[PDB]
Amino acid sequence: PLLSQISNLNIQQALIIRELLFTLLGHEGHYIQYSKRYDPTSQISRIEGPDYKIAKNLDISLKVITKKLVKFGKFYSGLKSFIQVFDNNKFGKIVQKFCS
Amino acid sequence: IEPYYDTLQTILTYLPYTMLGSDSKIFTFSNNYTRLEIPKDINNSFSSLLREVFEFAILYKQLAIVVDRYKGTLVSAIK
Repeated sequence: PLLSQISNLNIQQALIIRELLFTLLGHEGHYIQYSKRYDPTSQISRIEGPDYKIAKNLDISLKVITKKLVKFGKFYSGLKSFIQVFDNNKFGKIVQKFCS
Repeated sequence: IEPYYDTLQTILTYLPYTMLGSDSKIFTFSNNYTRLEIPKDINNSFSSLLREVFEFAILYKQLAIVVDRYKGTLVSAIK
């Protein structure tokens, strides 16, 4: 369903919560989408994590609260991609143990 | 009294979001979160009462700005 079509606050809150549970793990949702600047090919882009854009039809208060929480998905995705890069023999025992 | 007294429970719907220092559909911060604008359709008495309640919101927002800004910047241990 379109986000603008829904007018009730409770429905919007539940929908954004359902979409947010997956966002916190780094996945896209129906109403939270990756920014066009995020290129998975680039190493630095993967390490720094993806930036998310929130659908313009969300309620203003819910949009602000979501914009605060979105950063946690960014950190998780960045760390998960950090492990898959820095955990090899060429980066030494210190970095490997930190990846642990 | 309802027919003879006009004013916007609806306030309590959007009040928690304003108290936590966040923008609201009917209350909007401005000037780097230093003032809060009470909308039209809030007659004298309710506005006068809210002016006391909103003291907590603005003060908490200022404290949150300070905490978020100086979290890991200051070098002195005391601060």
